[PDB]
Amino acid sequence: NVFQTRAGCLIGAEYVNNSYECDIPIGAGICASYQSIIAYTMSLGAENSVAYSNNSIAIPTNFTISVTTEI
Amino acid sequence: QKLIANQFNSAIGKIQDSLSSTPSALGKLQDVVNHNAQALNTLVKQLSSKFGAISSVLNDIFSRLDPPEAEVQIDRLITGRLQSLQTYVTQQLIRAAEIRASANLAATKMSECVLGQSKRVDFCGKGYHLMSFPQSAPHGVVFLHVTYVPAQEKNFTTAPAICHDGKAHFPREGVFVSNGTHWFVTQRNFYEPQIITTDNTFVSGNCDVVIGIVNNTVYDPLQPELDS
Amino acid sequence: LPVSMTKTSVDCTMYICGDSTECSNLLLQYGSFCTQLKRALTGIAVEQDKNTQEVFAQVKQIYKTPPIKYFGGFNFSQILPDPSKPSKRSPIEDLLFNKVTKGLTVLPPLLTDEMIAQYTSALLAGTITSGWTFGAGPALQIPFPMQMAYRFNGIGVTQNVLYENQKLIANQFNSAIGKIQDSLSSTPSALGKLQDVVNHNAQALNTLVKQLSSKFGAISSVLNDIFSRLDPPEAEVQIDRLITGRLQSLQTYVTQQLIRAAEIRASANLAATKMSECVLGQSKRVDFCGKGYHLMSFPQSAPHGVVFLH
Ligand SMILES: *[C@@H]1O[C@H](CO)[C@@H](O[C@@H]2O[C@H](CO)[C@@H](O)[C@H](O)[C@H]2NC(C)=O)[C@H](O)[C@H]1NC(C)=O
Ligand SMILES: *[C@@H]1O[C@H](CO)[C@@H](O[C@@H]2O[C@H](CO)[C@@H](O)[C@H](O)[C@H]2NC(C)=O)[C@H](O)[C@H]1NC(C)=O
Ligand SMILES: *[C@@H]1O[C@H](CO)[C@@H](O[C@@H]2O[C@H](CO)[C@@H](O)[C@H](O)[C@H]2NC(C)=O)[C@H](O)[C@H]1NC(C)=O
Ligand SMILES: *[C@@H]1O[C@H](CO)[C@@H](O[C@@H]2O[C@H](CO)[C@@H](O)[C@H](O)[C@H]2NC(C)=O)[C@H](O)[C@H]1NC(C)=O
Ligand SMILES: *[C@@H]1O[C@H](CO)[C@@H](O)[C@H](O)[C@H]1NC(C)=O
Repeated sequence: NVFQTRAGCLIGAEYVNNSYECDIPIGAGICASYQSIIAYTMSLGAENSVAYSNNSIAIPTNFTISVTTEI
Repeated sequence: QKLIANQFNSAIGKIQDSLSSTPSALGKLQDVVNHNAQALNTLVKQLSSKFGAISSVLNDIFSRLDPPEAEVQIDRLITGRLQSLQTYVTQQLIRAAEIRASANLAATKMSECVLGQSKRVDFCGKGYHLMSFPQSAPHGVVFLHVTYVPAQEKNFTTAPAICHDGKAHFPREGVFVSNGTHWFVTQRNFYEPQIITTDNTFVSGNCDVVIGIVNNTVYDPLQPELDS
Repeated sequence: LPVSMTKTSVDCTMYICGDSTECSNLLLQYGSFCTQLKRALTGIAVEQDKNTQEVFAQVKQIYKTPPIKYFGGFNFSQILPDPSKPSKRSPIEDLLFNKVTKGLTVLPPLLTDEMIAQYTSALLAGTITSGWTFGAGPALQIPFPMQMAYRFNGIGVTQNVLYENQKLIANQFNSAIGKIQDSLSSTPSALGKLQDVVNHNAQALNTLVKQLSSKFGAISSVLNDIFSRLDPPEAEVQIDRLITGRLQSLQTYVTQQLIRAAEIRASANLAATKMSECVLGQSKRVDFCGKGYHLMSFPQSAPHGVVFLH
């Protein structure tokens, strides 16, 4: 349970090849979380690819009224 | 109308529940309160430092030492306490500037989202802005941004223009779409197909220059009237 | 636009006293100045990461550009990521990256440059393949000529003006982006802001370090010299003088860092607003997204900042 990062040496956490949202930021793209204590590389977001073509258009057929807060 | 009203009511209820069920929602206001309390507590805790003197109590310094050196000790304590108080004032000024910036932003948000409808993207919430509702909070304000979000999209085939009788027709406000066999014109933000006529299209030049133009007919509303 | 500074940290005990333990014993007499300074520097450090998070992490989907790069004659090769580079940086981003060059540490940023580049690539792919719809909900694909026709319609020019002059518009755009590459390459003072940020941080740290060699009115700058050449009773006075001088120096450094952090936060808020309003949509505000009637903008990552192509 010894891991080497760009910030330094992390002792006491397991490195996992999985990716999650950041919980406890370490530095240089490494985050730690307690699921024992694990260390991983934070996931930037859910990957998506949009079907671009030069004669295709996507038009909404419905809508949703959304309410959000701001403090 | 009824569907939109139902969605709005459900969204408001969900806002109430989400605020009730998340502890760190008001973290910014809680941080303001905590910062002020912590600064005051640090200032009052700093009063128990010797600053290199023989004691941190003025009465002991005065009742134990001859004034010629008692004044040196008192000078040490006075300058240390004055320095700490200066540090407190400076950090308070910096925090006041930060809060001033936040309050200016809040006033702008009020004037532009509450007193009107804002075209600025993501300024008044995520999505197309409809309206905002202010709510008061301790040391702050809370905005409820009502926004319009498209959903349930569908693929279509589009063309920039329609060539008819050697003329090119362009949509007035909509877009040309095809369901596979027939062409319609619909507004961009909501699928509502309509027959392509000369009322919702305008003509400009021939169909030799536009790239991607397609052949189709353009119905004339005036022809059937004269056909009778 | 600058976005973040260098995250720095201080060790109050090591800076003030080095490794003399009785000096630390005397330093305990001063209370919680060290805790105050550590707290302020930690606040600045987390604020920098928050700044970058606000500016760049605006989309929760990592959009990918299609393998075929035909967009109706428009050429985005100068801003799209280059797979040939090991770092997967666009030519403009690569040029920008190349052109910008004792108890005190410099903490690494939370987001590596690869992650920031991946955000910028996602934003570019979303704005090329879907217009502004991806910033307001699900991404709805639309052919690029039609999107640019929409954007002319947004500034009071009808669509036929675009559709009749598409080749000329594409050529003008390609020539303009080439000129941007050349101008950014040939002029060094164009990136003055990020370089000034780097220089300010470096010189502040250097001056703070140089302050360790000041007598501050005492007889020596070395604690062990005070110990050996002087008996304790006024060696205490000399140590107190040196300690209070060094504490004043560190206070000055922290205060200037706080003010500079406030300025950088204002700049980062401005950059986030510019991203949201010029990249994720089309802005009617005059001179907010360039000189002229705005059509679209493209983000490019730079060291300690962001570059917009209006
Ligand atoms: C548009 O979406 C709304 C929901 O956002 C749909 O309304 C739902 O319709 C189903 C079937 O009629 C009902 O069981 C639900 O209770 C409705 N929800 C609400 C909130 O009223 C609506 O049918 C959709 N319209 C189209 C054309 O797809
Ligand atoms: C495309 O739209 C046209 C116009 O609505 C469709 O043609 C009509 O389709 C309905 C039901 O699909 C029929 O009841 C009508 O008799 C049709 N009218 C004509 C003149 O054809 C057409 O079916 C649609 N195509 C697809 C693939 O959905
Ligand atoms: C749209 O209509 C025009 C005119 O009817 C078509 O142009 C003709 O195309 C055929 C086939 O290439 C030629 O033999 C004729 O000489 C053309 N006539 C004129 C007046 O140009 C055009 O081809 C149609 N569009 C498509 C996609 O077929
Ligand atoms: C798009 O722009 C790029 C860059 O300007 C073009 O790449 C150039 O291609 C020519 C011949 O193919 C080379 O001689 C140049 O050296 C290339 N430029 C660079 C910077 O390497 C490209 O041809 C343009 N068009 C397309 C369709 O990609
Ligand atoms: C669409 O793109 C393909 C290449 O991706 C190209 O070969 C084709 O000509 C394009 N179609 C139109 C109508 O421009």
